[PDB]
Amino acid sequence: SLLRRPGEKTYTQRCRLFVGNLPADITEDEFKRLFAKYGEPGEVFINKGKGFGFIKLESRALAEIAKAELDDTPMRGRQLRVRFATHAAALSVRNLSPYVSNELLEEAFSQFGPIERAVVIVDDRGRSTGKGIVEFASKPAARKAFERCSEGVFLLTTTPRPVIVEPLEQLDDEDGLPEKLAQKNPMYQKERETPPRFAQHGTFEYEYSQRWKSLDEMEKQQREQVEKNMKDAKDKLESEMEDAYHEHQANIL
Amino acid sequence: EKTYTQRCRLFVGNLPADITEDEFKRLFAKYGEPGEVFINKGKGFGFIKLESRALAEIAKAELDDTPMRGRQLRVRFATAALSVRNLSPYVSNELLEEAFSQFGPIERAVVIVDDRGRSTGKGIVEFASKPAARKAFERCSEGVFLLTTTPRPVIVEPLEQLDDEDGLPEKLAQKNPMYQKERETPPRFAQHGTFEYEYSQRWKSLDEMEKQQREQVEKNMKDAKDKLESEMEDAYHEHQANIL
Ligand SMILES: [Zn+2]
Ligand SMILES: [Zn+2]
Repeated sequence: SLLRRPGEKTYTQRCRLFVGNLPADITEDEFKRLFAKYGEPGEVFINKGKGFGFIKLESRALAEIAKAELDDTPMRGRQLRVRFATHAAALSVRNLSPYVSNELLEEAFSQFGPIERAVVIVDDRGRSTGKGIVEFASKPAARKAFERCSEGVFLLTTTPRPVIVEPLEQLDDEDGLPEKLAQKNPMYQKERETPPRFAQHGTFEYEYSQRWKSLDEMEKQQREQVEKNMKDAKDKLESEMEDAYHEHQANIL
Repeated sequence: EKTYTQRCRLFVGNLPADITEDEFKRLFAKYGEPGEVFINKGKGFGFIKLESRALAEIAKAELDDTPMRGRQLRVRFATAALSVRNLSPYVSNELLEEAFSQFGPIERAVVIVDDRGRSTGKGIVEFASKPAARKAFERCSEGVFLLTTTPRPVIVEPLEQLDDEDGLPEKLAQKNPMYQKERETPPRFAQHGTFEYEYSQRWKSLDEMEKQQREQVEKNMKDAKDKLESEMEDAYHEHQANIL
């Protein structure tokens, strides 16, 4: 129903909402009427047996409004839980040149299948982190990109930097671990009997904790030394391979 | 929940050159009583706090990329947060908030969980200000901060703020000589027996070795950390235990 199309691509997986705690006797019509305010519905999936469903709306904006408006609202004695659906066809990409843009990444990955979005993750100064996200329309397109970039060498720019493609890690930093669930542990009462505190010089917990911190600091130093050791190995490889291939030199063979 | 917090604060860019404060407030009148408003006329952007997170989310979704006297507005949540790790599975969002509240007002505290709702042992604590966040960071770095009876020192680090929404648009890329050199060759799968393939395949082997070595460091130090409890229980003595 939107007069101006929000963009080139609509009803993407970033426009998909998860709705939990539906009533036992939900119907598709009732489910669609819940979202009627937010334009023409796209794909609808309802698990009537398990009390949840999915809907795609036309735009990310409409999904954000629906979530904000419908989350924690009553339906026949149940508070609806509305969340953005976790993306089923998303990949992490890393080892990106700093001169790879969102559009280059999308253009590149579009060869694997229809692509919804690609983004280069930037730091607080707008500089590339060398990492990105690619969101495909279909799981098979994501699987082909994952398999082909794993087996082969996919290059986006002049500098030979193979794109490293991994499953996108999707952890929950919205709901987290509420005290309602934590309390179900037997030893919870015993763990909370001592309040948050600074440990004091001379106590067992202070001495244990300072030694633990010293091992953690040693682990940090060793992990940094490994990165430095492997950077030197990668720079030595580059120099040896340039020489093997006579990169700065004409040679018939 | 608290009202008009830092998580209710919106950035609005691409304001008209002759924007007025009242014109700016009328933009957000739909969303009830405005909180603190500030306009940087210098650069054509403004900030407004709305009553709740839900209202700020709706305003951002309804006003972003809408026209205002010539240009399309850019509406973002305005961006004081700390990473926390070595959390025990007993730590809830509410315990994290209660514990870190002594350093200053908390915007959000959450324990990061997996899709089965199990603690990852990591969390995020967002304060209303960078000073309160620096204080909490300095105190927990220097000192031993404990949340529960079983001693596990909370390991606190500034959370680096990353952008996965706007990212790096082609229009904002600097077209300097490194851009020109990099863009000269297009996206491709390299061919066996070329320098770019053979080097890249050896690079991947080294990158895999680096991951395995990092994992071995983590496993060697996990063994050391686990042994420490028993070693400490055996070796601990009070300061007055052996005095002449
Ligand atoms: Zn002492
Ligand atoms: Zn080969």
